[PDB]
Amino acid sequence: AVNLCTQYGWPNGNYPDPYDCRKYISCNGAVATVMSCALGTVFNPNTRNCDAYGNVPICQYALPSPIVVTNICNQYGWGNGNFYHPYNCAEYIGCANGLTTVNACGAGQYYDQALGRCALAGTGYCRQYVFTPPPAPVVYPDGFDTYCSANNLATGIHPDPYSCFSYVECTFGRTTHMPCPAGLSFDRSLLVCDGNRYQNCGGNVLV
Repeated sequence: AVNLCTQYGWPNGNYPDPYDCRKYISCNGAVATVMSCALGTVFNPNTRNCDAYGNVPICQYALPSPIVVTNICNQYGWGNGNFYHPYNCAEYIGCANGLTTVNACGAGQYYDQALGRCALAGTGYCRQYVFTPPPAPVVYPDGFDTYCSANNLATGIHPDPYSCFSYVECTFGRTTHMPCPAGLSFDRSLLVCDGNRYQNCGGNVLV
């Protein structure tokens, strides 16, 4: 347990505990220590920190097995496809028109979110937990409503330069912005919310 940080080739920081979402793995000095969130809070996979219960509905903290992602596709509105499991590198999630399937990789395999499939241990893996969260809350400057017009942006979808969890929409010069579904982040190349926080939120820089 104490060696998970180096096992996966992880930077120091906070990572999910796959058994108890009231706890988390603190990688500090390349050593893993399981830590407890203060009562009233649970580990938010998207902030990499403890957070109020209501911000993490997939953590049913009073339950035996408090991690409950078996309705996550409906809970957060995830589109069709495969996604990382927010608490467990060795599992993944399939969404089919709102229906969730919780899947497991084969023995000794780990889910690779970039490839969308499982593989045996490598040298630097479980990368889907390696990312820089945006601020919470994301503070927008007064006047951000000018963004589309000031940048002469075409009608449609654009990155949100304040948060990798969000995107901008431009409509006849009018600006709106919208967070991706919780756990998803904005792919600036394909202009869609997806499961690749590592690629969209600076994890490649951290490693």
